[PDB]
Amino acid sequence: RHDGWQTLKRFLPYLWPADNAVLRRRVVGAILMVLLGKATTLALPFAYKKAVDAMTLGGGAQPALTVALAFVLAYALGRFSGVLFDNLRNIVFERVGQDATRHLAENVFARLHKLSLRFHLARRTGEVTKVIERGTKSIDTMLYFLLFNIAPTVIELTAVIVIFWLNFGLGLVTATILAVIAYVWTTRTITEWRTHLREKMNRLDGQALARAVDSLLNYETVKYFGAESREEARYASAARAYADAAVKSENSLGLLNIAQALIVNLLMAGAMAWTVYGWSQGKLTVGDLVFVNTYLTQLFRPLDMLGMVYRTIRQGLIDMAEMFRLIDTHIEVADVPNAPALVVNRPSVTFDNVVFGYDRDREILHGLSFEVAAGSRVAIVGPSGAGKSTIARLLFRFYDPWEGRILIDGQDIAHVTQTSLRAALGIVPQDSVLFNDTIGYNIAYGRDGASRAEVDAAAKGAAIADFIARLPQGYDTEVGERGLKLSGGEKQRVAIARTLVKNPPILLFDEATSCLDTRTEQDILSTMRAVASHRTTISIAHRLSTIADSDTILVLDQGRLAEQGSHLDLLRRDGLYAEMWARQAA
Amino acid sequence: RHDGWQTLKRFLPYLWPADNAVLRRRVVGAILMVLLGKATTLALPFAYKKAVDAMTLGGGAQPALTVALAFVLAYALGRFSGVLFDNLRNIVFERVGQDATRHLAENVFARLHKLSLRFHLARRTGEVTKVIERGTKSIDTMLYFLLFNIAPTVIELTAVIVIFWLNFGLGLVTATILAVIAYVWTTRTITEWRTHLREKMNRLDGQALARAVDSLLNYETVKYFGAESREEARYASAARAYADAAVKSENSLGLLNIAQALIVNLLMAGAMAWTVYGWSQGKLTVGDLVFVNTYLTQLFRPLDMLGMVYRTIRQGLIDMAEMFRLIDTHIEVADVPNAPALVVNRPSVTFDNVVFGYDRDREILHGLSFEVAAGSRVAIVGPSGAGKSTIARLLFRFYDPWEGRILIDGQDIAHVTQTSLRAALGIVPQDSVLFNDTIGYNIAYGRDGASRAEVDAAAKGAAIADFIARLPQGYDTEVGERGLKLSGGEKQRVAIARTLVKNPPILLFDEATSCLDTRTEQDILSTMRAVASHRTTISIAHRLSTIADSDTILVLDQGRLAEQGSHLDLLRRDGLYAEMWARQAA
Ligand SMILES: Nc1ncnc2c1ncn2[C@@H]1O[C@H](COP(=O)(O)OP(=O)(O)O)[C@@H](O)[C@H]1O
Ligand SMILES: Nc1ncnc2c1ncn2[C@@H]1O[C@H](COP(=O)(O)OP(=O)(O)O)[C@@H](O)[C@H]1O
Ligand SMILES: [Mg+2]
Ligand SMILES: [Mg+2]
Repeated sequence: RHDGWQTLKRFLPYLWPADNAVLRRRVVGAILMVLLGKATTLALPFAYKKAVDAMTLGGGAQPALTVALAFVLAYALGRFSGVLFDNLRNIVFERVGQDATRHLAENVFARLHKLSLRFHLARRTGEVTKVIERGTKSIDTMLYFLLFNIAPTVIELTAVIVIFWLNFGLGLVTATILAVIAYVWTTRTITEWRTHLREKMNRLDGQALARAVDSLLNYETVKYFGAESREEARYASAARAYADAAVKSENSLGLLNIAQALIVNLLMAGAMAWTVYGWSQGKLTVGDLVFVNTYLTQLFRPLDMLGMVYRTIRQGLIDMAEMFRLIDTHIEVADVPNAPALVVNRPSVTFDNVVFGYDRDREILHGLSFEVAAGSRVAIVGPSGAGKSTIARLLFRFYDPWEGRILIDGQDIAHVTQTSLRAALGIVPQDSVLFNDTIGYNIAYGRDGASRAEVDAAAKGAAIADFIARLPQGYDTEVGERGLKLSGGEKQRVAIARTLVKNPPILLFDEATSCLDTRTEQDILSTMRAVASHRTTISIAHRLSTIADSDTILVLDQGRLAEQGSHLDLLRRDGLYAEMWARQAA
Repeated sequence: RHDGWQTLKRFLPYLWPADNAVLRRRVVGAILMVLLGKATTLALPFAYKKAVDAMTLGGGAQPALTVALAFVLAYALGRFSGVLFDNLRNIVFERVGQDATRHLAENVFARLHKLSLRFHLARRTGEVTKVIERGTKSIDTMLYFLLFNIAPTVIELTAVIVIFWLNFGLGLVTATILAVIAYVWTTRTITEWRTHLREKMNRLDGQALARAVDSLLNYETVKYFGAESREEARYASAARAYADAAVKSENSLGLLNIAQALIVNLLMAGAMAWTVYGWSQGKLTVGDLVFVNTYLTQLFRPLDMLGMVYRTIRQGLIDMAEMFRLIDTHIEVADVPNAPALVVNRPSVTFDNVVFGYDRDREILHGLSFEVAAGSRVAIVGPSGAGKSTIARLLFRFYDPWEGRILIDGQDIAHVTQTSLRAALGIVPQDSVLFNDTIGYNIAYGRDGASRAEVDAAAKGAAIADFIARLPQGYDTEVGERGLKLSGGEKQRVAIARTLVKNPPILLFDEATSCLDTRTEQDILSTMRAVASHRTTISIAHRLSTIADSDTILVLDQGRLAEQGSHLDLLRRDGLYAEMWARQAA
């Protein structure tokens, strides 16, 4: 049983790359700068003590000031050299720190892309925004505070213990040890209490800000129902709660600082009083008193932030463990063990006794079996909740069937590589998304090495090349958010051009026209009929009139195949498809 | 320059609430605690200097050991009392600070709700989240640093100048003043340079995080086209750019700290050398050396944060000026001074020669005039660019016509109060949004004092009460984002129930069923026909079959009224409406 250390040890390869010489040399130089700065900050109070002694004794300077002048100049130069070494170590190590955190983030990103519905379960705007906005900052803060506050403070504490032992290590060493122990214990307990209060304050702040954002984003609704006063009172109550929580949190912070100062000042009083008492017996000089003062101040100056340091290090460790846990996530999606590549020569589709559900307590597909001939035009229709979008998702193997299988060209898609499987399939879903880039990039996204000629051919096949030609920047016009806005038909056409760039043998149109206007619907339906020239096409449409010209139609009811056949045959059977068509006919 | 001064002058009423009591006593107590803490931190180095003097001389009315012990105990007690006074001032002032920031945020929110057009111009995704998350933070840090670091430092600097003059020579004062001036100047220049580099770093960080979020949110699309490697490389390039920018920023911070330490330690060397030189000539005592040391350290330790303080003060002033500008924003559509409340006795609608456009360079409504009789069921149809949603928006007076007007019950809507006008109108738009709360709240949002019984009646009239009854938590079920997800039909039903709770005499259905399924479409169309019992109803639909039963049909083309009449009459006319109906016949 062990954590924390384990986590830091897994992180250490990122800090210690063993692939970049320069970075290891920089880590060594940073440690050397740590040592130099600590040595200088320990040496300068000795210089101050010797200057004071020269002012109170005769020393080795005949005017006695020369030694004092030299030593006060040495004290000032030591302060400057300590700060210089600290900033030099920061400068040298910052590159290694940034590179380590960047590599960790890249690994987490690459693993996230491999997870496949670990997100479909949780894709809340708040969760995504919070995670992606916090991840790097938490680690940066934890790493910096740990490496450049705990280790330097530990080194300084050990060196101060040694020096304090050599020079009256009878009682002051015990006193400083007791003071450090009490300080750390009190800081830790009060910091845990303060972290509880801080979490409550942060929750209230998030609630108030979320209420404000929801109000401003729904301004149209507020005006529609005249709820300005109600929303104002709501936000005012939330802000009052947040203010009370913040007041209590800052009062707890004040108590923490008061206790810290009490401990520190008790140690200072004891040490200085004991030192001057020893001076009265002639044991020690006054420079020893100033020495003790400066040593204690230099020791406890980093510990002033100790509560914040502890809290931030804890949070960073938690978040780093979270990142490693995300990396150590099993991929339920595909087995693909030594899988051979899928070779689609005749693009047929087979559903063999497919039984599937999202959760074990509810069941969707009760043994659905059907055949889609290669090159045929097939439609998939059904009422709400029929599960045809689940058919679309299972064809791409977003899930694996519990009891059944899916075949492409007669080959089970569960036994082939995901790359070859998804390379043979193109899909245009109901809600098509555009990347935040130029139209040229959005169209070329279909294939990696996509050339300009292929992009032009796809824009021509999607009947959108003329629309792009009329744009001022042409293919370099940025679309999506923070860019040029496109109509729903334009988004669907860009998606069609993307899938054409991909050029897959099998195509799925999942309610492509479900939210377009009738003119645009007819235009893009003609475009889709044109694009279905030499491909196997499956059109999952809600409106039956849009797919009446299909080679065959599959009617789904309650997750099973109720009816199959051509439009005229299904109408003549006077069944479920005929009932739906009759309802929609007028 | 002077904008920050005007900003602080505008803020001062919030900090010092002239017309307000008790919080002013809190402010006075906080200032008194500031004064006590500064006095104690100035007094303790005198105790240290006198302790050193007692240790270096052999005289004194009382035993040198007694006086030395008393003075070191006084020094420790002064340190403790200074920290105690600082924490007490923080605790006392936190209430006033939180209340002032809350009142500022409330005023900004209230003024933001009283603006109509500027929302659409500023709807960027990062825009809203960034401003809402950052405004209060910026104000808080700037206020804290100003009131508790700069002003105490100014008091301490004046007191240190006075004490150095009274107890030391004109030259120590001259040197410390020149050093403070050089420190401030260097800090200012380097902090401006650092703010430039830091802004570049933040922009690159935002770009990298936005790329990561866009990749992860479009995971389905990335899998559709097998672009995992491309997305990884894009994120890696963005992260490398961000890492380089961060490295340069932290190197600039190191340079700033190096310059600050150089100035401070040059002043320290000069002052200490001058003090020991004056002591060697008998001008000053040896305790004066430690006195000067402690005074300079206590003065310049808070100035270590001067760069961050300056940057935060600048950002807070900018953001506060921006908030005050938001409060001092002119309303486009403002009420007339003595506007009477709208009295709807006969809910007719009249558009007389309405000419309107969003921008003066483009024009949408080319003098549209029409009459909607009270209690009648009217439909408004047209192509995608006809501009009928602009009719819907102008009915609610989101804008004012350029040349023309709109009447409700014979009264110009531009001459009545906005509240009564919008209270007399209810609207169900195509994309209805839910507030982040329970369904009971989402339905009761129609009216302020909406009861649970009114919610039940509205859910019954919207044919959604049974759907809510089958939910486990019933009306207390949280819906919308970060909650239970509802289908488009369910959201439209909740919106209809909301408008029913409002119970307005005039209803507008703006393409409410354009994205619903057929069974839900028929159910919600029957619901709309039912709820139109004693109300004037205007149904703006693109699909003619959904509004064929309307009393009359208004056909819009190119922003003008092309055809008017009933469904049968317009079909008989064989015009534009007949052409659209024939095209849709399918
Ligand atoms: N992420 C999910 N978690 C749980 N249940 C789901 C999820 N997605 C879909 N379902 C359920 O599975 C069913 C699948 O039907 P669906 O494919 O949506 O039909 P259609 O394609 O006609 O809308 C739906 O009724 C829905 O209730
Ligand atoms: N906020 C806006 N600023 C500028 N132009 C707009 C804005 N909103 C819409 N438009 C343009 O004005 C026209 C208004 O049409 P609209 O009434 O939205 O059509 P519909 O009634 O079919 O929704 C649209 O063609 C659109 O291009
Ligand atoms: Mg679907
Ligand atoms: Mg509209």
